[PDB]
Amino acid sequence: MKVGQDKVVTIRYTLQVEGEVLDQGELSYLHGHRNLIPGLEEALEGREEGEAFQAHVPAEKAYGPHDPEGVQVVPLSAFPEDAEVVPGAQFYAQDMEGNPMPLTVVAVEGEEVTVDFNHPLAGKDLDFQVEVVKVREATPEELLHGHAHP
Ligand SMILES: C=CC[C@@H]1/C=C(\C)C[C@H](C)C[C@H](OC)[C@H]2O[C@@](O)(C(=O)C(=O)N3CCCC[C@H]3C(=O)O[C@H](/C(C)=C/[C@@H]3CC[C@@H](O)[C@H](OC)C3)[C@H](C)[C@@H](O)CC1=O)[C@H](C)C[C@@H]2OC
Ligand SMILES: [Cl-]
Ligand SMILES: [Mg+2]
Ligand SMILES: [Mg+2]
Ligand SMILES: [Mg+2]
Repeated sequence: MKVGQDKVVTIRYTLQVEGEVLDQGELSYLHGHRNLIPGLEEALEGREEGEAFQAHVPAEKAYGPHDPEGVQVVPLSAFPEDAEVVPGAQFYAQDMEGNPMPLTVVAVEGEEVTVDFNHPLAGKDLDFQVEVVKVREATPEELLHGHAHP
């Protein structure tokens, strides 16, 4: 069975960015419902069960470009009372509506912390080694819920 719309697809993958392995695992996902980054989904379309391949996904088809508006300066007093506020530290946060807006610390100067609200992989090209392990039809329950089930 080939990867396509409304198939549940099981893949084994390794993610590398700029020569460094960032993640590895196995995933089952519902194909064609914006559940995967667009570029990888495009690369998987039409693949047969058992196929293995490499996929270089440009930032634009992955987590998008780095938005300069995402880099902001916030007061140090906004951070958890006894947290370590240093470059690379991550904190969850939300916007003025309530949508998830996690951040990464870029730099600290006195009581001012420069943070980045961009996705950590924004602007990065992603390299995947991928194996298609299984392809099956989605169940009605999966189609109604919009994602794969165990
Ligand atoms: C609770 C339910 C949520 C569910 C949560 C998890 C299973 C927990 C687990 C830690 C998530 C991922 O672990 C599998 C982990 O995988 C990465 O490490 C990774 O290697 C990656 O990039 N992958 C995974 C392998 C397929 C390609 C890509 C992906 O497409 O992943 C998909 C993805 C993020 C798609 C977004 C969806 C929103 C779109 O807007 C965006 O479009 C840009 C693309 C994953 C599979 C989602 O469908 C499933 C979820 O997120 C990300 C670097 C970080 C990501 O952690 C956050
Ligand atoms: Cl899914
Ligand atoms: Mg069909
Ligand atoms: Mg097989
Ligand atoms: Mg100032």
